[PDB]
Amino acid sequence: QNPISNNNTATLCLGHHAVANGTLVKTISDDQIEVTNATELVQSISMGKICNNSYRILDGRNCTLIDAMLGDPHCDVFQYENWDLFIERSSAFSNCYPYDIPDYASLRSIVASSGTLEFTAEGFTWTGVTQNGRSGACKRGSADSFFSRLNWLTKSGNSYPTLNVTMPNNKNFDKLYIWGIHHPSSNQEQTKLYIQESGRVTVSTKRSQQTIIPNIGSRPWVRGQSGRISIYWTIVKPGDILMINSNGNLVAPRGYFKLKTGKSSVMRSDVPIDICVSECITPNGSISNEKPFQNVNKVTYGKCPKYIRQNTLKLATGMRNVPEK
Amino acid sequence: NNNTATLCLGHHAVANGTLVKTISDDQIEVTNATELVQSISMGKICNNSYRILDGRNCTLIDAMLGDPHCDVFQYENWDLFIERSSAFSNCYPYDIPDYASLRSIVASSGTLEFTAEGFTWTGVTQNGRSGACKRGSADSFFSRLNWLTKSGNSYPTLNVTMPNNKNFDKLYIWGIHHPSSNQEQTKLYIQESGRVTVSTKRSQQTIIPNIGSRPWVRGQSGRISIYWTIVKPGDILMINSNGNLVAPRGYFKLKTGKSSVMRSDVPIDICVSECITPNGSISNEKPFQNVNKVTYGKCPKYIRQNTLKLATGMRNVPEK
Amino acid sequence: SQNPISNNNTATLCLGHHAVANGTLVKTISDDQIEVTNATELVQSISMGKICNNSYRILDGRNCTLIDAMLGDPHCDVFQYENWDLFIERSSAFSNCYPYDIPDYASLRSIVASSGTLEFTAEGFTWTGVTQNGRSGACKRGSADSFFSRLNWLTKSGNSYPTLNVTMPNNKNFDKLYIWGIHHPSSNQEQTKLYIQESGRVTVSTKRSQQTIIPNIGSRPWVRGQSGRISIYWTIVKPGDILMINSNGNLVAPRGYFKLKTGKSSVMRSDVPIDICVSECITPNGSISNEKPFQNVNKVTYGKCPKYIRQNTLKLATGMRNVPE
Amino acid sequence: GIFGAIAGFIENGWEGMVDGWYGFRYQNSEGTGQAADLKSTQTAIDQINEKLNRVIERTNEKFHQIEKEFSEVEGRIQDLEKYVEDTKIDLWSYNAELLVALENQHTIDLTDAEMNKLFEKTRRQLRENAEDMGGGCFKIYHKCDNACIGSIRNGTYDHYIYRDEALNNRF
Amino acid sequence: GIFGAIAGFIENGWEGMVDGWYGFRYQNSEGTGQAADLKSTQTAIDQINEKLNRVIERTNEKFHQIEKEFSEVEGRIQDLEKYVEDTKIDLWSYNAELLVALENQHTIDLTDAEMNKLFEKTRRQLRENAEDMGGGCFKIYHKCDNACIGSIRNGTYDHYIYRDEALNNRFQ
Amino acid sequence: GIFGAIAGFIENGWEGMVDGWYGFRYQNSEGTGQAADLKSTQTAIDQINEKLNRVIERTNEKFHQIEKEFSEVEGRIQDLEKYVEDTKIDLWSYNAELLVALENQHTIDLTDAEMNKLFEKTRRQLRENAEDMGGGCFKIYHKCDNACIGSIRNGTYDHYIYRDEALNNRFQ
Ligand SMILES: *[C@@H]1O[C@H](CO)[C@@H](O[C@@H]2O[C@H](CO)[C@@H](O[C@@H]3O[C@H](CO[C@H]4O[C@H](CO)[C@@H](O)[C@H](O)[C@@H]4O)[C@@H](O)[C@H](O[C@H]4O[C@H](CO)[C@@H](O)[C@H](O)[C@@H]4O)[C@@H]3O)[C@H](O)[C@H]2NC(C)=O)[C@H](O)[C@H]1NC(C)=O
Ligand SMILES: *[C@@H]1O[C@H](CO)[C@@H](O[C@@H]2O[C@H](CO)[C@@H](O[C@@H]3O[C@H](CO[C@H]4O[C@H](CO)[C@@H](O)[C@H](O)[C@@H]4O)[C@@H](O)[C@H](O[C@H]4O[C@H](CO)[C@@H](O)[C@H](O)[C@@H]4O)[C@@H]3O)[C@H](O)[C@H]2NC(C)=O)[C@H](O)[C@H]1NC(C)=O
Ligand SMILES: *[C@@H]1O[C@H](CO)[C@@H](O[C@@H]2O[C@H](CO)[C@@H](O[C@@H]3O[C@H](CO[C@H]4O[C@H](CO)[C@@H](O)[C@H](O)[C@@H]4O)[C@@H](O)[C@H](O[C@H]4O[C@H](CO)[C@@H](O)[C@H](O)[C@@H]4O)[C@@H]3O)[C@H](O)[C@H]2NC(C)=O)[C@H](O)[C@H]1NC(C)=O
Ligand SMILES: CC(=O)N[C@@H]1[C@@H](O[C@@H]2O[C@@H](C)[C@@H](O)[C@@H](O)[C@@H]2O)[C@H](O[C@@H]2O[C@H](CO)[C@H](O)[C@H](O[C@]3(C(=O)O)C[C@H](O)[C@@H](NC(C)=O)[C@H]([C@H](O)[C@H](O)CO)O3)[C@H]2O)[C@@H](CO)O[C@H]1O
Ligand SMILES: CC(=O)N[C@@H]1[C@@H](O[C@@H]2O[C@@H](C)[C@@H](O)[C@@H](O)[C@@H]2O)[C@H](O[C@@H]2O[C@H](CO)[C@H](O)[C@H](O[C@]3(C(=O)O)C[C@H](O)[C@@H](NC(C)=O)[C@H]([C@H](O)[C@H](O)CO)O3)[C@H]2O)[C@@H](CO)O[C@H]1O
Ligand SMILES: CC(=O)N[C@@H]1[C@@H](O[C@@H]2O[C@H](C)[C@@H](O)[C@@H](O)[C@@H]2O)[C@H](O[C@@H]2O[C@H](CO)[C@H](O)[C@H](O[C@]3(C(=O)O)C[C@H](O)[C@@H](NC(C)=O)[C@H]([C@H](O)[C@H](O)CO)O3)[C@H]2O)[C@@H](CO)O[C@H]1O
Ligand SMILES: *[C@@H]1O[C@H](CO)[C@@H](O[C@@H]2O[C@H](CO)[C@@H](O[C@@H]3O[C@H](CO)[C@@H](O)[C@H](O)[C@@H]3O)[C@H](O)[C@H]2NC(C)=O)[C@H](O)[C@H]1NC(C)=O
Ligand SMILES: *[C@@H]1O[C@H](CO[C@H]2O[C@@H](C)[C@@H](O)[C@@H](O)[C@@H]2O)[C@@H](O[C@@H]2O[C@H](CO)[C@@H](O)[C@H](O)[C@H]2NC(C)=O)[C@H](O)[C@H]1NC(C)=O
Ligand SMILES: *[C@@H]1O[C@H](CO[C@H]2O[C@@H](C)[C@@H](O)[C@@H](O)[C@@H]2O)[C@@H](O[C@@H]2O[C@H](CO)[C@@H](O)[C@H](O)[C@H]2NC(C)=O)[C@H](O)[C@H]1NC(C)=O
Ligand SMILES: *[C@@H]1O[C@H](CO)[C@@H](O[C@@H]2O[C@H](CO)[C@@H](O)[C@H](O)[C@H]2NC(C)=O)[C@H](O)[C@H]1NC(C)=O
Ligand SMILES: *[C@@H]1O[C@H](CO)[C@@H](O[C@@H]2O[C@H](CO)[C@@H](O)[C@H](O)[C@H]2NC(C)=O)[C@H](O)[C@H]1NC(C)=O
Ligand SMILES: *[C@@H]1O[C@H](CO[C@H]2O[C@@H](C)[C@@H](O)[C@@H](O)[C@@H]2O)[C@@H](O)[C@H](O)[C@H]1NC(C)=O
Ligand SMILES: *[C@@H]1O[C@H](CO)[C@@H](O)[C@H](O)[C@H]1NC(C)=O
Repeated sequence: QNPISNNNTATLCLGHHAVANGTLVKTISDDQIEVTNATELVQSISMGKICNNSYRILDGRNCTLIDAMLGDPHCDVFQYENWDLFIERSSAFSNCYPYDIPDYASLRSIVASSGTLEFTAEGFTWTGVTQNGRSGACKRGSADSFFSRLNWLTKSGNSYPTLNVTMPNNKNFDKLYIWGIHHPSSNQEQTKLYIQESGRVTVSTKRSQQTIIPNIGSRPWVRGQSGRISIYWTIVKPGDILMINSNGNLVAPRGYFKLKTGKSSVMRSDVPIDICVSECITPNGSISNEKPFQNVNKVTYGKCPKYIRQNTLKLATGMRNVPEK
Repeated sequence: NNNTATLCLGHHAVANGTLVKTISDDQIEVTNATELVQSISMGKICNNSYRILDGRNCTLIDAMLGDPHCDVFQYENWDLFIERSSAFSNCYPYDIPDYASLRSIVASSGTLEFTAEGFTWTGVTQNGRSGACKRGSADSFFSRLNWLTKSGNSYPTLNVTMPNNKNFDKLYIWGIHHPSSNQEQTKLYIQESGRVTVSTKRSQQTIIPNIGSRPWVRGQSGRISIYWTIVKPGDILMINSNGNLVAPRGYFKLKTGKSSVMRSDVPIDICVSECITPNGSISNEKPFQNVNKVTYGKCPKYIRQNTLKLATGMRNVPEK
Repeated sequence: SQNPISNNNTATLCLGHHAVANGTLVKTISDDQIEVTNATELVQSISMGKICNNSYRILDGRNCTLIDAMLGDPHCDVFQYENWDLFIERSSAFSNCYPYDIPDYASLRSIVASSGTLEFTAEGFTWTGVTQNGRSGACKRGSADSFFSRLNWLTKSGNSYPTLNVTMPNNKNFDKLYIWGIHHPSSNQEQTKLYIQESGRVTVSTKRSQQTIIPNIGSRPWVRGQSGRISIYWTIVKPGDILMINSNGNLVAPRGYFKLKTGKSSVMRSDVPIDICVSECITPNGSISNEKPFQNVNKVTYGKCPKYIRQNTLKLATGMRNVPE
Repeated sequence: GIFGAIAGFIENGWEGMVDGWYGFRYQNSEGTGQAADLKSTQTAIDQINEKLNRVIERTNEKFHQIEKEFSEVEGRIQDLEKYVEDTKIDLWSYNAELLVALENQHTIDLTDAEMNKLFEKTRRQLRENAEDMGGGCFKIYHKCDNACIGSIRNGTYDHYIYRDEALNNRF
Repeated sequence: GIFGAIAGFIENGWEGMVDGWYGFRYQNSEGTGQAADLKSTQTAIDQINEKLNRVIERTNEKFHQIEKEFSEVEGRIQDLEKYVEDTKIDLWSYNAELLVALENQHTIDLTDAEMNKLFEKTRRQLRENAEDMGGGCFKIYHKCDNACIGSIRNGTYDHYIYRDEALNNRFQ
Repeated sequence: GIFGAIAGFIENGWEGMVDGWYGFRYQNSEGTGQAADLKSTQTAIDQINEKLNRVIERTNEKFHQIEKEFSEVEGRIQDLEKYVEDTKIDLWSYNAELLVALENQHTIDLTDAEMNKLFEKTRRQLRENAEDMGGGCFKIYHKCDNACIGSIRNGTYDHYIYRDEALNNRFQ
């Protein structure tokens, strides 16, 4: 009751700090509660550009990975390339002979993962047939041309004999063989190019085979051609053999691609490639990977935060904030 | 005593508590709890929130092709299509490579909006009919397909073109006919060997007939194979054939939909619900359900457990 | 206090907890490392080294693949009418008959393995106008030339190979599995020698489905003396449904159906020996104990198994914090 | 409980208390009485009420998906579809089981805490004027009518008024 | 620990105590003694005894599944099989890590709480007859033979019998 | 908070404390004063510092995966690709929501606990020389200069030498 504290007494108070401007977080007890400090755990901002200093980034510009492979004339700059990540632009196009690839997606996946377009030419013998067939739909500069990695075979004189060739794999790695079949526009065209009325391609190893018939009919003009080619691949394993038997319509390989078990891939984006630092890439550009989570894109490559729906998650980095007065 | 007082502290309890599970305890009694799993359905599909289409005796495919007993389904659209287990085909015997994919694409689109197109077929007989596909007690055929045959003693190489000048994808359903003998082949189509090539700029499909007897279905030993082609805005459909063509009559409108198809046998009636399972509609009050893994709509998550009790009150400690 | 000898009119009562000399470190939400009185390992990372034969019914494939045993390869004859919970395929297994391929091999293997039996009933087929039981020098059974015990090679009889047209109703109450095939000759001479026709064809049909295959004349890699091949297909006939087979050449007929059950069975690739012990979980590295909730041995498991995780160790405290003296 | 108030140093709960979750019973010179404590009760309810909404989001729409029931036998591609659905269900069934137990452990702990706090708040108010009898009761060592008990209840009890009476009675 | 008993006001554990997790030691006229407290020990063990069984099941029986190792490069569908499996493993690996960390945290928390509860139980019985010295020890300000200690340990201690002696000893 | 210290019996926090998270304020014949407690601050900080690293694996590389965007409708294979990815994303979103909620809950409770523990550590030291005023303050009942407050702060306060004075001021 005495206003002046005693000399024989003292007061001791215990307390904790508080800051002027707190910040709201969520707990198990509270929708919102104010803490002294907190951290953002979700990355929502990308750099707007793809950094090319950590991984080898290859800009495909006007070319799809597949076109670069086959040897589409306007993709000639991509010969023997290798990458960690290949960028396919939306504006990309094809400018050679019209084609399709049954299971296109798989072949793209395989090559993208391999991470290389190393190509060794092999000396196949095509006894008794015309080689290096070309088209006006596939201009190499001024000249009619064809896919650089493919060999369009036709009759010589008045015949097209039964082709039967072999190619053994005496190397320490898997060979990838890209080959195809041609589909003419009419029976008249079929017998004009191949003599036989029913073409036939058989490609085989010791324990596997693929057998294809050509398709005949009128189709829409693509760069002046109603004919088409279908693409096929074959993996020959070390110790195995490659065999090709055909009585017509064969679009022959020129050699093989080296297959690797790599860490590579392919990504679709229209975002510019630029010098900077980053170990994680998305279609929206490189992103920082300090934060455990990211809200930028479900498609990622490299050392990436996990993608989640939420644009923000706040983690308390301090105590409940109870301001003065 | 008058120089003292007693102040006691306490908490409430109930005579009738309920058992819950914690990290510390297998079973512990609390004052009050709540069920987190919906394990009972309404026994019926409610058709008030989503547009629900009863397929009755028809599958989605049969309704699309235009099976006679499915003619009531022409120009329909849905949020959810209900295929009954007792559905049946009743037209020409057919098969479809990648049935599941076509069905899935159509169901998702959520509409059967069809638009006839003037295909000129020079030198062939149109509107071929069958005894397997009776409509009005007479021979007929799929309403959306045009079965072509020889005219006189001729079936000339058909070559037609049909451009997509619209701002959407066109879906074409066409097909090929497989006759049961070589006489049948040459009787209907003249040529010993048939061929159908259907193409756009970005694709091509060529199908050859297989001659031979298949098992007797509604009289017929022949068969028909269905195929589909999507034509994009700016693209162009082309059909080339020298026999065995089962021509389309037009196109279906494809659209990015939030629609699906479901298998069920339960009745459909008016009621309030925003979640649908094969066993009927279910209440979405709870976060989980044990009714069915097949759901559509705003649905609780399916889990293995049939019960999870969430404590909503303190530990219950009844009076001595 | 002090007083060396404590007073009779007072007492001391201390409360405390136990401790062990050798503690063990665990991880919590608060601490990277903290010492507790005891902990248990929750990750199983040691196998038994062998497959236990006592809990589940294990079947050793020895040097036969499940598909060979089903086809009826001579060196697989011991496997006739066998059933299993788990079939073990060995890495050293081989085929010893006519060189073949099965498109979607993966699917047929999985259908049979899951069924869990090789129950095969013969059926009375009528092959009017052809020779039956075609044999090969690449498929030796006993001493004589032989063939897959479950398939029936058909060739020309006399001057002609007539159009085959055979039925077989399923009047039972279970799904029937028919295995059939088609032959690819190496040359044109061989085609007409064996089947007369320039072109073979096989159409197998039920009421609801059909399958047509065309052969493909041509040389494949020399395998056990043969450049020809066979391609194996299957058809499942439902109850009430009916099988039909049509061919004007190249048919490798069925002899009967396999019974199809919805089994709780499988097939696994492993090289470890099978031995006497009781265990309820099986991995390619052998059987493992199932007393721990998690395992790190193999992602491939069968039976009552702990869940596969990437971590090789996880300690769960089974005691209070250990504070030594 | 980790605080050991409920099912601890408080022997049992009261069935006769309907107006609150926590409260007071008393005997003084004016008889006995019972009162409920609202701040404690509200803190409890506020934390418990719709607590799952903090972790589990408001049920969202799902439309076309994948087939989950099969009439035919297909193998590889069907195997995958089955495995995908099975993995999904098993993970969610785990999420559900863990969530409920965590949430329940939390509800038990927080309701025990409120009781412990209510005891401590009272004790501090009484200072040296009362002793803990165990069982969650205080012996109050001074004459203490209903209006004096009221001051304790609403937290305006001034111990300096009774200190000398109390300390006299205690020693 | 959040209660700050173990590795807090209790300095260290007792390796000497083999028949319990929590207990007493005492010194008085009759000598020195030690005894375990079975209630608080049992509560601790019951909560800790295979506490995983409460959220995760022993093992699940699984039969035919998908392939998980491949010899040929196939592409699209193989990609998917690998991805599906990888996702599963990553998710369960996260579940495992979180669960253990949570369970461990909960084990330490609960065992500290027991120590704290037993100390409070004792404080309350003793009333004004005893003072907390720190280290989890009480000075009992009255003659207190083994019989009297026993009464504390079985919760039947009657503070009223000793209050006068106790109070006289405390304030002199 | 479950201990009832922070935003409990301690009314508010001290903005003018920048040298620690917990501490003391005092008044005696030499004036007023403020001092941080570093052991309390440190215990809290260590538990909070990079606390996620204890449950989340150091971000690892992911290379070639499945396709997640499609330009054409394909049906069955694409449905599964889409379903698998949608499933993975939803599960991780849940993990994230729950982890943050739990971690935050833990942060409140542990810092609240430290406050409480520091209080009880001080009470124990003081024995019968001080009373609890409420508001987290102690009234010490003996002459108590800066050097004496210091001995409380660093844990070396000896109650025995002040006891007689303290009991006399408390009870007369
Ligand atoms: C089955 O039916 C299909 C579809 O109708 C036929 O395919 C068409 O065939 C005709 C015949 O040649 C093609 O017509 C040609 O078009 C060329 C390209 O046109 C460009 O420019 C026009 C501008 O109007 C655009 O419409 C178009 O998109 C292109 O940008 C022209 O170069 C040709 O013109 C030339 O015509 C004569 C000779 O025909 C020359 O002497 C002239 O100098 C002139 O340059 C020509 O008109 C048409 O493009 C094809 N369309 C498609 C979609 O393929 C098949 O022929 C038919 N098959 C059978 C067996 O009957
Ligand atoms: C290749 O081999 C196959 C199989 O042998 C042949 O296919 C059979 O073809 C014959 C006709 O050529 C079919 O015969 C018809 O069977 C119908 C079956 O439906 C009945 O099913 C059962 C039969 O017990 C019953 O529940 C009930 O009776 C059903 O009606 C009959 O309905 C038909 O009967 C009608 O015609 C007969 C004349 O034969 C008259 O009595 C009446 O008018 C009656 O309405 C008919 O008999 C047989 O179904 C075919 N079987 C299969 C499995 O397809 C192929 O013909 C052969 N191919 C070649 C090129 O030779
Ligand atoms: C299309 O082109 C392909 C490839 O060029 C041809 O395929 C080859 O055809 C020849 C002749 O038919 C095959 O020759 C055969 O080889 C057998 C195995 O040879 C390998 O293994 C043995 C192991 O002991 C080695 O000695 C040898 O170096 C090889 O590595 C041999 O067993 C046969 O040779 C002879 O064996 C006995 C010896 O006791 C003799 O008595 C016989 O005369 C016998 O001929 C056998 O001739 C060769 O293997 C084929 N290679 C492949 C990869 O298939 C196609 O024939 C061709 N087709 C057409 C239509 O032109
Ligand atoms: C009015 C008319 O019919 N003129 C004849 C030419 O046909 C027409 O004109 C040409 C310029 C094209 O526009 C044709 O589409 C059109 O019908 C005809 O030229 C040849 O036409 C054929 C098809 O009728 C074919 O397109 C030829 O094109 C090449 C090409 O450039 O791609 C020539 C290549 O060397 C050849 N490659 C080979 C054989 O490996 C290809 C190949 O035949 C097709 O890609 C296979 O589908 O075609 C074109 O030269 C000409 C008859 O040869 O006479 C004109 O009077
Ligand atoms: C015992 C006998 O030969 N009876 C003759 C009838 O054939 C028999 O009965 C029919 C229903 C089938 O089961 C036959 O296998 C059986 O032999 C014959 O009926 C006609 O048979 C022919 C067989 O060549 C054919 O199936 C006819 O089918 C139609 C049909 O109903 O669908 C008639 C349609 O007009 C026709 N459509 C066309 C031409 O566009 C179709 C079509 O040709 C096939 O579906 C193509 O695969 O067939 C059937 O009427 C009867 C009349 O000739 O004479 C009996 O003596
Ligand atoms: C050295 C030489 O020129 N020898 C021939 C010999 O040809 C060889 O055949 C053996 C098997 C291989 O080494 C070949 O590379 C080599 O060309 C003739 O043998 C016949 O050759 C046939 C090739 O046209 C067949 O391979 C045939 O094989 C059998 C077999 O062993 O299985 C006989 C069997 O009855 C038959 N099965 C039937 C009818 O059902 C079967 C099939 O016809 C084919 O496999 C179908 O693709 O083949 C073999 O006998 C020999 C016979 O005239 O002549 C020597 O001069
Ligand atoms: C509080 O009281 C209610 C109502 O009396 C209790 O609910 C009852 O609990 C029993 C089991 O404890 C239930 O029995 C079970 O269901 C059926 C009974 O026919 C049987 O098939 C099962 O084997 C099982 O025994 C009973 O259904 C249920 N009654 C009602 C009306 O819901 C509740 O258990 C009490 N809780 C406590 C903690 O005392
Ligand atoms: C805190 O309580 C006191 C006294 O006890 C009261 O408790 C209240 C919760 C309520 O039940 C009340 O009826 C009961 O008396 C309050 O002081 C009393 O206030 C009333 C009028 O409200 C007066 O008539 C009394 O004279 C007075 N008592 C005394 C001894 O003066 C007090 O108002 C209350 N404080 C607050 C802040 O609410
Ligand atoms: C609680 O203990 C008291 C006495 O303390 C005993 O504690 C035991 C653990 C024992 O080993 C020993 O340390 C000590 O004797 C019990 O009261 C005693 O028990 C009987 C009653 O018939 C008599 O023989 C004693 O005279 C009596 N002592 C006193 C002081 O009353 C008591 O029974 C026990 N209570 C319970 C509920 O178990
Ligand atoms: C399957 O193939 C052959 C039998 O044709 C076995 O080969 C024998 O292997 C044993 C030891 O493994 C050795 O005696 C010889 O190397 C082989 N003997 C003969 C006569 O060929 C092979 O072992 C079988 N595989 C398995 C797993 O049993
Ligand atoms: C596992 O499989 C079976 C029973 O499931 C047993 O096979 C016996 O193996 C021994 C080898 O020690 C052989 O001598 C016997 O002939 C086999 N028995 C029969 C009935 O065929 C055996 O228990 C296990 N296999 C082993 C140990 O190899
Ligand atoms: C503990 O304090 C003892 C005395 O109090 C001191 O407080 C400090 C803040 C100091 O700066 C002076 O004001 C006082 O002397 C001191 O003598 C002991 O040395 C201290 N204990 C330890 C272990 O260092
Ligand atoms: C602890 O373990 C080690 C053996 O690794 C041993 O040297 C030491 O003596 C052990 N001590 C006790 C008390 O168990």
